[PDB]
Amino acid sequence: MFEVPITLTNRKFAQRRKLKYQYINYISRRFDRISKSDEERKFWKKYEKPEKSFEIWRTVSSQNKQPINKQKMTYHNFKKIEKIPLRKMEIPLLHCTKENKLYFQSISRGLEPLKTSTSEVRNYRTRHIVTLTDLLHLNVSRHNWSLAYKIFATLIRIPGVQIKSLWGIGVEILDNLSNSSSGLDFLQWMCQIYSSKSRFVQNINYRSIVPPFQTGSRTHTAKFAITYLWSSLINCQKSMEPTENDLLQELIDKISEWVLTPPFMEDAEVWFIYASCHLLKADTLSRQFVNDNKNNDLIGLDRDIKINQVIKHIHYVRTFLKICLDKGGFAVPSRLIENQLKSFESRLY
Amino acid sequence: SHTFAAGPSLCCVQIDGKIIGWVSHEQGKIIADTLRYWKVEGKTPGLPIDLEIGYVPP
Repeated sequence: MFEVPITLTNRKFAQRRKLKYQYINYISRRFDRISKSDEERKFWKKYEKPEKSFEIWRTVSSQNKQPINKQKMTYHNFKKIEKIPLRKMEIPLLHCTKENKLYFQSISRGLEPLKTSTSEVRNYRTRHIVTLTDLLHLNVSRHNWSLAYKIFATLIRIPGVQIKSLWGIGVEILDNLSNSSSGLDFLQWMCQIYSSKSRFVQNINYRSIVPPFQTGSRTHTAKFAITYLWSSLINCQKSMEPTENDLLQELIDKISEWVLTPPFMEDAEVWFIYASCHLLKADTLSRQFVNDNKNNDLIGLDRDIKINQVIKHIHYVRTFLKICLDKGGFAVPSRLIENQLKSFESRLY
Repeated sequence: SHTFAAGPSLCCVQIDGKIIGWVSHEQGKIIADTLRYWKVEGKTPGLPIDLEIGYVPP
């Protein structure tokens, strides 16, 4: 039942997509006229590519560009547009297999296929892989840690894994695996596995990797690289302030290497997550110099070199939170962080 | 701005080539010595141990 690790047996699906598009450019062309392989690339050039996310969700409040289009659909008017594209789909419909003739005659009637293409492929290698992908998803849906990674560990040794669920079940399985590994390692191995510092979107028929859940290093954030930083700050928090340390610095220098290109380059949590790691580094230093005036009765301890190191940092953080707002970052509820930071300043006094 | 006097007849206090004020040469020496005292001390946070205090007496 679940999402499979592999390029989709490219055989009938590629010619079903010819007939689908070729009809859509034919029927649409005559809608454009009434208003007054390559076809598939032209269909996407007529509706653009998919930004770095999922569904071109964007507000729902700005432009009230009125659509009352007058329903404009008189059964009689639809069959005027349709009567000629269907006879031009029969030319290519004849050269197509008997299975693809009716598949086209089903989708051109508006029927949808209850025939999951991944419910017929009969290829040994593929065969199993569907069993393993479903096995591991039914095992994390009951938290079976000792069996879920056995299935996970075998699923990647078989030639059919594109990061895919490997990066999305390979991390939790390591959070649920109380034993060996911190999705982190696996997360940092992924980051190096798919930097994709190259800005590639659009162009060709992404039909092998179409999930904003692997890819990027162009603009479109990688979400395993954002999860690597988020899991890393949460891995820094646990049992700090409750020279072998370094981690909150390691994370300050592992974003420093970035400082925009693709990540710096693109805004948000990149900036925000960085400030948040930085804000935590300011609190720890107020604790390590907090309780009952620093530790206790005063400091005499050479004025307060430690207050100046912290005020520099508080002033720096406020710069990172501000540039993350300015550059269009909707992520941060500024009111709460500023109140927290000022009430914390009041601990440093 | 307030001294409004200038000459080798008067001590000029300058910081990094920013002339900030004037005093008597006697106060020149008083300042040089009391300043060095607050430098070796730890009580003048506006006063880093490593400030170099050029006194040139008359």
